[PDB]
Amino acid sequence: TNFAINFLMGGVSAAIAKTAASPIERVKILIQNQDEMIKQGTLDKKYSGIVDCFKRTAKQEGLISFWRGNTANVIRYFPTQALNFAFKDKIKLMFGFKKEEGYGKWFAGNLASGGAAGALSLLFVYSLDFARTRLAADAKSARQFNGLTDVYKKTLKSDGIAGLYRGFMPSVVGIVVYRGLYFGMFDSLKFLLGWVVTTGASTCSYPLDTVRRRMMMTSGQAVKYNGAIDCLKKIVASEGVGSLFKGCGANILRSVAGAGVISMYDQLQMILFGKKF
Ligand SMILES: C=C1[C@@H]2CC[C@H]3[C@]4(C)C[C@H](O[C@@H]5O[C@H](CO)[C@@H](OS(=O)(=O)O)[C@H](OS(=O)(=O)O)[C@H]5OC(=O)CC(C)C)CC(C(=O)O)(C(=O)O)[C@H]4CC[C@]3(C2)[C@H]1O
Repeated sequence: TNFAINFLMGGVSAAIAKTAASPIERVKILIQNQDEMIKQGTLDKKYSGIVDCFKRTAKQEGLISFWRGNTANVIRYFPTQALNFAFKDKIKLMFGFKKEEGYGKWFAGNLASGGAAGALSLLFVYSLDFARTRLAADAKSARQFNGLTDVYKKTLKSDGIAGLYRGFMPSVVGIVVYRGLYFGMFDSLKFLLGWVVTTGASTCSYPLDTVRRRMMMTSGQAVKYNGAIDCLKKIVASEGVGSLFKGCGANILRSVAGAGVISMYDQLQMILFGKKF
């Protein structure tokens, strides 16, 4: 019975952790993909910053709208953990070398394991991230999407199954790069430095995330990029390199907020239950 309750309570912890940081997350998504919104006509004028995004979004839509799409983040836990509880340890020993043998082999092992497991999860999961991004992106001025199922329906009707999986490759590569830089920077520096490593890894692997999400944005529209590389080149050529880093600061804010609320809830969990879930 221990596993069922552990699964449910882990679900609760993750749900609260993500829900608490949901507004700044949606702000991140809005600032990141604003140009696509401008092309689609969803947005009127570009966001001046985080504060401006907060003010405009709150004024036009309201307070609860800051949690738009969060349901996907809440549901996403269950299939993710189910696949990880079943395959992650198996995949780790599949590509894994002992750290005592060598570092060049072990590191590659981590890259392969993380990449394969991440891709395997995204094979079932990516739809929810897509729906999350799209639901966070469409803003009332008449909303583009009515809900989650509406996103699924209309995306399938317009683009098919391909539309649900926009930016899969740069997401996998993004996971690999983020992982490698995380473990590299962390092992090079050897509990505050962990947040520094996370911030660095997220910031350095951020352009791939931007490309991914904007590729998600191109879904359903008449015009789309000819791949992740074409997307990257077009973005850099049209808006500049810095445009690849839109929403990165808000992402960091999301990181510190998430850290805060997960710490607090972990303490409450400590008081109530013997151990954290
Ligand atoms: C291109 C990018 C940027 C860089 C890579 C990813 C993540 C950071 C990649 C990150 O990827 C996580 O990286 C962690 C640190 O190595 C790793 O932890 S560890 O194994 O214990 O070491 C997690 O593996 S897991 O098996 O425990 O669960 C892994 O999550 C997944 O593999 C779940 C997949 C469904 C993604 C997950 C995630 C996160 O912010 O945490 C998430 O899905 O929320 C991504 C956000 C989106 C981007 C941002 C993707 O757009």
